Amino acid sequence: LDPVDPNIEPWNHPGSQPKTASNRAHAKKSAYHSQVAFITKGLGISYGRKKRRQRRRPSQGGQTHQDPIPKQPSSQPRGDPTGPKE
Repeated sequence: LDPVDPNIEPWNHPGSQPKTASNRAHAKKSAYHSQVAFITKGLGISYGRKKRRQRRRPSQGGQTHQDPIPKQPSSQPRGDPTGPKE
């Protein structure tokens, strides 16, 4: 764990599943503030998060983040074609 930053940097949504949630709407948010398998296991449940564990809040690249840029897509509507976020 905590290799580069998270385990595999799974902070990238298709903009058509975790955002649309019509395809699932349950395991995505799974009642744990989301965060997926990032720098620590538990998925931000309560191991002792630090918020800056991403070290790339202002960095995306058509990544479609969730905790670092929940304010806006800032990459889907003007970068990678996620789905309906264009």
